[PDB]
Amino acid sequence: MKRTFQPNNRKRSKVHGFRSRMSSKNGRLVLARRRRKGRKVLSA
Amino acid sequence: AIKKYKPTSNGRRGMTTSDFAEITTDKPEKSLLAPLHKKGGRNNQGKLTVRHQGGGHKRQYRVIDFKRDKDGIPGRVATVEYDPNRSANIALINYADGEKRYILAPKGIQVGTEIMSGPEADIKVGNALPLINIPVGTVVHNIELKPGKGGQLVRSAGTSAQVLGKEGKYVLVRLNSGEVRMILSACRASIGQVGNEQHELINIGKAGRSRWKGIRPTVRGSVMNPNDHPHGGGEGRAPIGRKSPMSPWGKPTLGFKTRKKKNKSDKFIVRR
Amino acid sequence: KDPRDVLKRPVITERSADLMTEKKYTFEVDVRANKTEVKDAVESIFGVKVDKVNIMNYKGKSKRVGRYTGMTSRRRKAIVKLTADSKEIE
RNA sequence: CUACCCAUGUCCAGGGUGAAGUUCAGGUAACACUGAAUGGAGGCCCGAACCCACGCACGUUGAAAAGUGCGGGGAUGAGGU
RNA sequence: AUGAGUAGCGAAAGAGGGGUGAGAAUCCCCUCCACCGAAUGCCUAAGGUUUCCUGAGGAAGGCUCGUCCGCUCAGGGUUAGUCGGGACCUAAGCCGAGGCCGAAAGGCGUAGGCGAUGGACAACAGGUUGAUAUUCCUGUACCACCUCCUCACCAUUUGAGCAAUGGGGGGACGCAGGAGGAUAGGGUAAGCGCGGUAUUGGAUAUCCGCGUCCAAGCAGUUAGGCUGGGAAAUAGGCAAAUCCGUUUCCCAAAGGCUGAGCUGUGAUGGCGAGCGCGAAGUUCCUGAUUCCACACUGCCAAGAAAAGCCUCUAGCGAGGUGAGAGGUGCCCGUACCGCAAACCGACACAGGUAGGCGAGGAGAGAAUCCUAAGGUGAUCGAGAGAACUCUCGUUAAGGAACUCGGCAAAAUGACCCCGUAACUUCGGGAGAAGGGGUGCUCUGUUAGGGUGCAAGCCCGAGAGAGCCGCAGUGAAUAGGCCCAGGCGACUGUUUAGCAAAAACACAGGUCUCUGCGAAGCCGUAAGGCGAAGUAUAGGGGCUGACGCCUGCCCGGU
Repeated sequence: MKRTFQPNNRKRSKVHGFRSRMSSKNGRLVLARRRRKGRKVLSA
Repeated sequence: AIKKYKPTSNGRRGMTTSDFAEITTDKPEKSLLAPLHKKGGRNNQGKLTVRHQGGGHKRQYRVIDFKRDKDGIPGRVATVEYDPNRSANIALINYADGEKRYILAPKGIQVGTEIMSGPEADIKVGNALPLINIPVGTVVHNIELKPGKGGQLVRSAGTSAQVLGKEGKYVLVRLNSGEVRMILSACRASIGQVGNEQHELINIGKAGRSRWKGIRPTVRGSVMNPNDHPHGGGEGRAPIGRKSPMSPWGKPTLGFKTRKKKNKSDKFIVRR
Repeated sequence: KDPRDVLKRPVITERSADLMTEKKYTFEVDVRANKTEVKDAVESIFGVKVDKVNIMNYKGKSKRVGRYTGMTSRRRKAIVKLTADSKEIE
């Protein structure tokens, strides 16, 4: 069974990276909610 | 000509290919090639906006000057080659200056013949002239429309066109499917046939051979479900429900003429 | 860069006391000191002619005591070999 | 993950089957033709890796939120990743 | 709590003897018997993040105890010029100065630069600890870069030399199929080395065991494959032209670029059966899926790019080119697992995981069956051998009566040889069917072939002889076939995870739209799909190869 989470770190941190979440206006709100909440692992 | 195949299996049953009697040599030289990203319909919106295309055998483009903008310099035919991307064989002539360019080989060219592209050239099968010097009753191809852009209209294999009249600033031209077109008289159109004359009657045979040519298959209208196509549904091979069979978008496709009625090219067209 | 600020501590192992008998000395340097610095550090400090320098860098061990989930800082060690007939150092 | 698609490398144990040609001999005014040898094309055949789920049996608070067992269909191209 | 000490204890061979310890079916030892071995074995990505190492600890974490460990404690463990990735290039795609003058945002447009699974490139062979090793060490090399220098040669204004973000060549490309050349490996075949001749009858050498080697680099040499060369002239390669490019003559083998290997070095070493030491260390045969190599030929679907490279001048130019010495050469990745008990699967879950290696005997086989190197006994057991359940094994007489139905199961299979119907689109159908001979020993180191110079090795055709059992591909394992019938022509694809087809696709037919800024599409503009295309082309609908065919109705829409 080719299960649904096949991890590959380059394919991860270029979708969900810090810079890849810094490539729109809507990318900043994703970090902005993530800052005003109080989360520790800010990006992925 | 056209070669048949005896049926070694049920695949090559009706399969006819060409014999490649014309194509002498197999090496397009490096100075004229070009890379081709295949597309299949998509570009930066990534959406399938042309159906039925994708992934044949990969290709490397052969750059052809349809312009024939070299003037007064005598050429000389050297090699006739294959060309994937279009229906016609192409000829690599060698000019006296060494500026190697491709052309479209007309029906009757051979290796080692001469072609002048100059504006006062002798009329012969393969030459390039402007339209004012060309007389009524000749066989014309590589017809262009805006003067000096490069060959536009009759360009694919097996085809030709014909001049009918020389008014002056306009030139009467008869195209394929009989359409008469007024054409600006400062256009440069070559003289001859276009030189396959058997690309139509190529019975493909397989489905794999006409995937290789960059076609992906075509699902019918009355097979898709009634949101994905406006013919479908029905409890089994149901007929054309809606009157006048519509496209997969909201247009009918039998007799529904689709030119802009207020097109800016009304003045140039006489018949259709 | 200032030479005495480059190093932090030597290394005391069985690998150390073996290689200290083999005319070469391990050193625990900080994370960003380049290899040509470490070579040029030792002659600027001790004047001892250096054969070559090799650099490792460890990673963080998962040490935990009680509840908390800390990780040890990385250590960038450096093996430095000396030339023949050069001055040994304690 | 998957559905197609884009550039890019990569893999497929062996055996069979034998066309288009080619050459020689014969044959014809000469091409048609004929026989040998050669040559080896095929969404060609049988069958592993490898894909793939048809047929039963087992499972079903299962080894497993879709499997294993005994066999099965493709396996040099509309192929597999 | 209940069910109840009831279901389950996650595929698999151990049993015994010593040792540890309070305690041990399990832990550690030795012994044999076990199991995989185109993988349950070695390397290495993806990822995992300390699990790897040694030393203690058993409260929990193991579907069980447990002295043990992938667990909990304190220590310890990865070393590079070279390859893996950077300072080398580039496609896909993306990011994108201006500009495209966008209900605010904002898709992002060339320039320019990211981005490798590609191209490019300098290094291997032997030891080594309880963990690293084309990095440490010992040997032996190269690679660019720099002269504190030493020798050379040439030249400082026709003045040697450099060679560019410019020009050109070259890098530079696919699929099948088959010789040829060489090689890892394999045989122990001969010869040699070392060890042993046994007590179960026999066998002193007529026997048995094990070992029968070595690169990179350098120097030569080479199977071959390519490619005509010379000389003049130039509307070109944005300028420049000696280089290309063409155009004319002159010669038709030479030359070049190329290279797998070969031999000499390397080796006055290092390995090496064996007891820190160390012998012989040859020849023959077999023979690739790797190498020459996309090299050749053939087919058609017409098979990336740019930079190292090499050359041309522009331009740079007073000290350079060549050689030798001396010298510099950075960051990451490096442990350990990697068909797995260290990853994805909630778990120490019978699943999945790209790539390189891939042993012998029979065999065409990477099939199968035991086996090598190497790895494993896998985490609940012992004891009666029960109804029942399942995977399995046999059944005399009977054969589809069973049943929705030959579902299931047996039956057939291998290679050689004989023989093959209807119909046929002449390709097939066909391996149709239907039967037959296969073992061992002797004529035989065979007829004959390969190989070699012979010597010897491999390949083993047919027969004659004869012995054997019921049998003779004795094991494993590799078609069940024949008659018709519709439906789909066909190989293909979907109902991941009920439903593989009679559905879709399909070649071909076919009516119609569409003259190039096509039509159609994305969707309110752009922009650059269609298409570096142009009616023998491209969207759309309708049917489904081929063969025979496609008639009537324009009133309503």
